[PDB]
Amino acid sequence: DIVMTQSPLSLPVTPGEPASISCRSRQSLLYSNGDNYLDWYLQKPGQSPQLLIYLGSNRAPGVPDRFSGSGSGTDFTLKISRVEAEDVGVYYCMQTLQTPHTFGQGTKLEIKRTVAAPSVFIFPPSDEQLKSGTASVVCLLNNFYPREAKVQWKVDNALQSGNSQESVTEQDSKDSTYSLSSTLTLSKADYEKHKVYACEVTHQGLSSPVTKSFNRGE
Amino acid sequence: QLVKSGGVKPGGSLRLSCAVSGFTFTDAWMSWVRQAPGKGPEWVGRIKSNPDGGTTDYAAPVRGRFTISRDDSKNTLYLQMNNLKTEDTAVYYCITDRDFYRSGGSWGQGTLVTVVSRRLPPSVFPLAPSSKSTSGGTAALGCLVKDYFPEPVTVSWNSGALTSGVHTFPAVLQSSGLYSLSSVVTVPSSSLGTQTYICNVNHKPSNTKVDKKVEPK
Amino acid sequence: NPNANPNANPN
Repeated sequence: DIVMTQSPLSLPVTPGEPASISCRSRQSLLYSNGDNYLDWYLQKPGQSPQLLIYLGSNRAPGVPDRFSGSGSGTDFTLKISRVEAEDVGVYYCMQTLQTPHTFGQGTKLEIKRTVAAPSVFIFPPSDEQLKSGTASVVCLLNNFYPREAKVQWKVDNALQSGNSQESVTEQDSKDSTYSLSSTLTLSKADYEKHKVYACEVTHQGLSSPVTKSFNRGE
Repeated sequence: QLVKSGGVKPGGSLRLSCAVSGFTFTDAWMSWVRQAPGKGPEWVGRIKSNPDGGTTDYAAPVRGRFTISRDDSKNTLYLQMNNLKTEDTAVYYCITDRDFYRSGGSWGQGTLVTVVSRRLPPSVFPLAPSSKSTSGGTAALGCLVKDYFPEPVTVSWNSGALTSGVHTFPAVLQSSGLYSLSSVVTVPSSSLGTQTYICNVNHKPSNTKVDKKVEPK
Repeated sequence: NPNANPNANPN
């Protein structure tokens, strides 16, 4: 097969700044008629891939002139003259010179917007779940940037370990933020042995860690 | 213009159909591509136009199990999937080259194929809005969709009428081997007494749908 | 001598 290698894997870029992505093939993609059989795609979060450049350097219809493709043979470059928030997603190369057609590993573009502290929300367990013998407590960090965040669970001020899981969203196409959930799961028996349930959030946008908490059954 | 249809257990079969509109299908070479959740796209196979021989080429992981064909009478491309494997689970797309380069755009919506063998429908619990999920006049609420298998669950709000401010998180794998996620939405705190918020949770692998009204505290 | 589509280009 023709292995396609993309560089870099992760590309943080400030809005308005230029971005360049490289895709390198082990076999020349130059065909006998002078065309290079390489296409460039953008996959925005939750959407199907969108064609940006076809056959090396042809900008596809509907693509802003900010995008351009260069190169020949084995080395190709997608250039974005000025990055916008809508440009976030995963960029893919794709060669169609020889079956099996193959794709680059992908390049995740990340918009380096201005620092935004998370809004922190907490949700006690539902009565329905508690009657079934389990307590799920959810801490929500909404619309923040950058992605790096420390979320610690404290129960009656005791730092927890081993009973929570995190999940983060993709960067948003318009506001360029992340959201994150942290979920603490205890048996009802363990849950009722304590009063104060709190998630403590540390983030670059917070001068001091934020604690959101509730009293069991308040 | 492409519309994928017809998309299921290990060893079984499924036929995908991709009815084409917007160009002369008879002269177009067509490819099937797929994208498993969390991975990049993967080429499945191709079929030349019949005037060019109409021959087929297949990716190694599907050779001998999948068959690509076309009915130029119906402007339709087919993928016959036989002896399905769990690793075949993915979103499948039908694409072309020249006519696609000319029109631009995306690969379309694609069709999700989920190869199912183990099942568990989800529990759905409310994430109720309260003072602890309010800030600056906005309240966060949601639904916790816990203990299901396999992926995916789809979550809509008010039957699709509510989309703004919704975040449905990627699923986590719990220690039990079962999946869990939450879907949350931010709304006016002033709205909690007059607007109704219902999360619609669909788990097609188990053919279960659950609606839960989220009530405030 | 690849099996590329010699008519892939719309221009």
